[PDB]
Amino acid sequence: LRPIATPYPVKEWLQPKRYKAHLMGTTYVYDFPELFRQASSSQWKNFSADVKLTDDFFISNELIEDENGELTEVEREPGANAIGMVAFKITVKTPEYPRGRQFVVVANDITFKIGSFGPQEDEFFNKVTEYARKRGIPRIYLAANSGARIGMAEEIVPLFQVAWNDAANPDKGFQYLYLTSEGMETLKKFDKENSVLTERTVINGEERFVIKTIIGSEDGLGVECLRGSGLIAGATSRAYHDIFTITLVTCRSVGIGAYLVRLGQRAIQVEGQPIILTGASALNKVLGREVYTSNLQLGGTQIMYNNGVSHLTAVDDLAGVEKIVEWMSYVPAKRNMPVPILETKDTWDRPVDFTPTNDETYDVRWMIEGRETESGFEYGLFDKGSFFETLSGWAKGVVVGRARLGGIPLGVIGVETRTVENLIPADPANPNSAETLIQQAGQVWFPNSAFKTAQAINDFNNGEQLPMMILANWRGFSGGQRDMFNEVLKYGSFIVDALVDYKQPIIIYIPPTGELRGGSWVVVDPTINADQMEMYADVNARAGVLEPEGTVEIKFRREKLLDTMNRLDDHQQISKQLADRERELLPIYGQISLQFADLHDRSSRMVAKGVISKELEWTEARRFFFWRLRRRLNEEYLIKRLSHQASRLEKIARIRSWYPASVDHEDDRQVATWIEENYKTLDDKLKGLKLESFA
Amino acid sequence: LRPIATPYPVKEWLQPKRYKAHLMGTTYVYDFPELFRQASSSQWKNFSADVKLTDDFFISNELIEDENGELTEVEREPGANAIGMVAFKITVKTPEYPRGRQFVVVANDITFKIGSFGPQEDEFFNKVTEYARKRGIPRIYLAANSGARIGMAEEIVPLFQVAWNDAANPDKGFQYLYLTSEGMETLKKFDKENSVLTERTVINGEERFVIKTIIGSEDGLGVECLRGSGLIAGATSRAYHDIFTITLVTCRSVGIGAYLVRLGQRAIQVEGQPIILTGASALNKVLGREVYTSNLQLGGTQIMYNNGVSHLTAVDDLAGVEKIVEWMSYVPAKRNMPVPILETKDTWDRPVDFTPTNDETYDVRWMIEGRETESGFEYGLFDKGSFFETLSGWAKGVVVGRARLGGIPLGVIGVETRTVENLIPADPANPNSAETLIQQAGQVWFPNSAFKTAQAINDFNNGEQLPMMILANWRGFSGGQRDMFNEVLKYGSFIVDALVDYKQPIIIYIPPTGELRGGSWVVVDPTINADQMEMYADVNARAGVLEPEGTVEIKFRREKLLDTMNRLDDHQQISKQLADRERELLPIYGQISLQFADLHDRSSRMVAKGVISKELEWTEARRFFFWRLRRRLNEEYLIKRLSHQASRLEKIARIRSWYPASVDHEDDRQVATWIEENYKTLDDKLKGLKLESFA
Ligand SMILES: Cc1cc2c(cc1C)C(=O)CC1(CCN(C(=O)c3cc(C)c4[nH]ncc4c3)CC1)O2
Ligand SMILES: Cc1cc2c(cc1C)C(=O)CC1(CCN(C(=O)c3cc(C)c4[nH]ncc4c3)CC1)O2
Repeated sequence: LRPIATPYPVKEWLQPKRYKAHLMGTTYVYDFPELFRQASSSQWKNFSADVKLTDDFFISNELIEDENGELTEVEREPGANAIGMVAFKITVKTPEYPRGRQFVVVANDITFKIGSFGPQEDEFFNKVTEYARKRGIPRIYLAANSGARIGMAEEIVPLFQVAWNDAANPDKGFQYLYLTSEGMETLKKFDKENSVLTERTVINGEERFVIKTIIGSEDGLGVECLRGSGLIAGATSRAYHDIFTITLVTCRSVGIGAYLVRLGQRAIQVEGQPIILTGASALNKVLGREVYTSNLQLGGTQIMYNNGVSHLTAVDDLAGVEKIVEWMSYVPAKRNMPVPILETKDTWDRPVDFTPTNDETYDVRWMIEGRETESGFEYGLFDKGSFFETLSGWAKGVVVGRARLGGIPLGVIGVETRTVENLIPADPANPNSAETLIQQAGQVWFPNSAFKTAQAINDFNNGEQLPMMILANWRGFSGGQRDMFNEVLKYGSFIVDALVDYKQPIIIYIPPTGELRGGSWVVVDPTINADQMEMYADVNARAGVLEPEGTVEIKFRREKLLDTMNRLDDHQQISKQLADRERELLPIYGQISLQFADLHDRSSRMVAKGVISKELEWTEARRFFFWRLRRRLNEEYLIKRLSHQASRLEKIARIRSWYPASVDHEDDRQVATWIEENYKTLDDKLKGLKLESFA
Repeated sequence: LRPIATPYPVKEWLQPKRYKAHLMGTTYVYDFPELFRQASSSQWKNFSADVKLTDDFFISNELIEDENGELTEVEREPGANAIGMVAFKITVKTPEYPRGRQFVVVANDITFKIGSFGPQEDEFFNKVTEYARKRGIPRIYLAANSGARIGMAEEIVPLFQVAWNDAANPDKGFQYLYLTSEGMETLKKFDKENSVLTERTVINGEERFVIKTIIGSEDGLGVECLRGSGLIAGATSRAYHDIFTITLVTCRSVGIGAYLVRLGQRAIQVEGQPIILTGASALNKVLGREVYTSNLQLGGTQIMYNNGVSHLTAVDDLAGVEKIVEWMSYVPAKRNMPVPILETKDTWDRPVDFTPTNDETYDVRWMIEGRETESGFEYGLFDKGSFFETLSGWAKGVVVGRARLGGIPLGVIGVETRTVENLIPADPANPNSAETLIQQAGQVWFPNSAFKTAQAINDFNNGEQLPMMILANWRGFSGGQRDMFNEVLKYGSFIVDALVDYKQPIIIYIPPTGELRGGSWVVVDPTINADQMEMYADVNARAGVLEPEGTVEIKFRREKLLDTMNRLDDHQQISKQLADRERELLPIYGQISLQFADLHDRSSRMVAKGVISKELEWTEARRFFFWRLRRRLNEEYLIKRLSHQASRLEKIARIRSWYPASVDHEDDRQVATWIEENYKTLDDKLKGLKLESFA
């Protein structure tokens, strides 16, 4: 016992495994429920400082398999785990769910065989994933592992013999490995006969049992671990389309561990904890040079956070757990439950303060969440303090995160207007490799930012089941050689596919000073998903096939400009006199044609042509969007009830035929108010529509 | 008329539009059905030279919209198209479908407003896509376009006035653009009042109508084309998951045109025909330097074929059409129809000739399709001449294509064992940029080859609805810094997702001399999709978590080697004598431990542990796989009929309970033979199982 004379018992001595976990730079697996209790308690503190919490606000029950392999809740002492994978079912009262929300936490035990995945760990991880999927509840994975378990048949190590070419000179080589009748009997004695595949041979009267295959008696040596790895890789792929999945890399995450991080998609990496496939020393053996110094060069946050594998980084385990809890606050309690409303001090009924200017550089985050100025706080479109940015280390030209609009959670995509620089590190494996600095112009979709956009759309849709707003402000895709070679078309197409799959309301809004051109409009048009998408443009937004310079270059050429010079009152001395005035007003007539082109690019044309639902004023956008979204969520709820009993067009027309004659279908507030006052009446209607018998 | 005195009429004079198409380096849209007739006729020639074809083997009917906008078949003269998009419904008798197969061909008319997409072209393209989707038939798109249609309100060009700051000095600027009562009357006269949005103002007694927005009277100027672009982008996204889609880039393909190529996924690019987003000259204006010389630098085959956007290249239009027809020969006639069997001279009942050797370099294509040697043809696993390689210009470390196994079509994925070099071109936009040569070791998955693998899996599954074989031979994923930074985890995870979605039988086979290790096994394990996947390993294959060098480094260290030195019969003079023999046999004891490790890595262990279905011998693999696949396709057909009337496990157990008691469930040939002799009897059974009434 070390140390002696502590006020309370030494937890690292009561359970030496806790001390082993700490030596390896991570939290002991049985101490993670306490971190979730601390993080959940903090959630309440930042929400309402005055609320009084008792320990019954948080329940954590360990999950273990019974005799029939069925998961059951247990209360036992830490360190009693017979396998290297542990799970907990957590029931927490949170600001969004004051009566309680549940989730499962699965975690490797880094103290159990270096957190390696053997067949029993794979089977348990899969059972826990299926448990969460069946219930529709989130699955949190805490990664601290060494990949698939490796081993040899240890019982064959002291028994095997080698059939030397020349018994006197071992350096001359050998023909095969074999067992004697003695070794074969040792195996028969311990019932390990099936540990080897032998072919009986007689050499100089002596009977040699040639080793054809080593199988081993212990399960968890090779390919059986690899099979279990594929099982959990497939299970995690499926879990991502079904429930909310998130991973915290709390110590190293190796091989299958690294794949699980990516397959669950949502990943928080603790600083200094690597996500790797093969370790640096093994890579050095294969390369035949000391190419890499550490595993952090291969899978540290400067790799994984910068390339988007890690959505966030955390300074320590508790910071990571806090980020999970915060991410979950935007997510429904379980699959197909409504998005969790959380009204705060910042109410819907207010104008939007921060306004972007054409002559001044702005951070898109100010438009989203507002900004602190010397004269006070300028409110953004969304609730003050509600913006939770993710994938912040990668493709910084697009800004993605979760926010709240009068308490309604949603995914947000914004465009960074400032030039973005990213540094490609020098490849240690190549001597002719130096670090590259890539500059990417603002408001242009590049391969990485097009990929980030599609990824964001998919992550809001799957598991999170959130509505979304895209503050659409792109000039187009980068059509240059390097970006075309780097497959910008592939990544741009992923955006389209992501939108086609979207199951919650989407609002596309070209903001003030914003633009949507040829290539960028295509990929975000509401006809891609008419059931879910709506487009709006600010009164101060622009949209056209080309920018005005482009339209002029193609459709307002020299001849047209010269015919227009016949607005200005003005053979050899005349030809030089015409060319004198023609060179004089060409700069101003260029501005005239540019302005003529720009007059087609307005929200009024967009309205007249029926390509946008409405033109809006930025200051009034929060009030407008709050009721449009609230009304859309209410109607979406009614369409789904109708479905559990026809095209969408027929469904919504039937629901709207139930609205009183006096209700204006175009008034969002009135429609939302009527539905919410009549949910139980509409239920009676839906239940009566059970006069359903159709062949 | 030029030229005069030709034996037959001058088609380019009868229809001047045909001549315009030729001047632009492409086939005239109304001449493409003739190319399909030529290509289909050639298909018959290469199949059975002796078959006599009459013109009724091929029917092509143009599709146009009626008064109600419904598509109808017409017989009219070329060039009568009132829109820049044309379509044909083709009915062809082919070797796979001698009674006929149908498909739709949609094409831009490059002679109609430079093949630009206006709202009517977008609407027609969408209607044709829906037409094909409803019928389940393939949609071929022939790309020859200029992107979305651009324009200005031409009626406002001769009427608009400018409100100068100083009428005497135009160079001093202007305040706005306006109309006079005269211009407003001209608009009222031609019923173009709504062409402008004006605000009435009185300046020095004169009434000026300030132009607030130009709308135009002509539809197809701006954002309405962009809306139509999004519509067809979404429609093509959907078509890809539903029907067989393919594109031939026959002239330039711009903007929405470029996106349509990628969204239909399967793309054949004619040499010298660019796939671009923005043209070189427009990019030069934005960059303020003459950075690019041609559109081919941006989207030629050296960009698109090399990055995998173009699956194939073609020398001309007919070569492209031939490749479409050849690709289609592996594809069902329509959605959910069985895969088209096409038995040729190369029958199932033969051994596999070409065998890979560990000591000799081989081309994986020899294992697939066989090879010509001086002593005759060495047959591969698949039918002679049946390998149709796709995505051949990109990520050459993986070999993908379609093949036939005793006539059964399937997708094939193989591993290139030779080192692959790809040249990244120097970026013209950056002066500090030089061409890079990337070398990638064989049997290692890199980001591009992991992406190609996932893409191949998806393309065989969607539209093609093919079974698949993966000749799995990977050491793992590249875990190095550059490949980890370049997101190898993301691309590796796409493989898992692709397999989870697979709806036809899959065979994973580790071939002779082949290997599957830690990272590579995970991503291809049959537990990822148990309903469709099966794994097999050759008697001469290897599989383990690590390569033997790795297992030894972790589980057969110095101490274990020294304890093993007690197999060799041999204080200050003794310590130097022990270290003398210890340095002597360390190289051979290293080989002993490597061999001990390798003995665990065999197909016999894989069988004993239940991770593979069977161990096979390469020479007998064609006979084995033909019947396993044929039997799997028959059982898959029965499970589907049961579904249209329970888990898969319950379904297959019910179907197998119908087999006579004497049928061995494990005998593929016997099971396949029994099903095919009894299809109509099994139908009677399925129809009698209509005593189905369940709440
Ligand atoms: C800064 C940046 C912006 C870009 C691009 C890349 C970068 C690096 C792209 O590749 C796309 C683009 C290209 C210019 N865009 C046009 O509409 C356009 C078109 C024509 C015909 C033009 N003639 N003259 C000017 C002009 C402008 C907007 C879209 O914007
Ligand atoms: C040529 C190439 C091959 C590679 C890699 C990259 C390249 C470039 C990878 O990143 C993955 C790898 C890494 C070596 N592999 C092992 O199993 C492995 C493991 C340990 C612990 C080892 N100690 N000593 C040797 C050894 C070998 C196979 C998989 O194979």
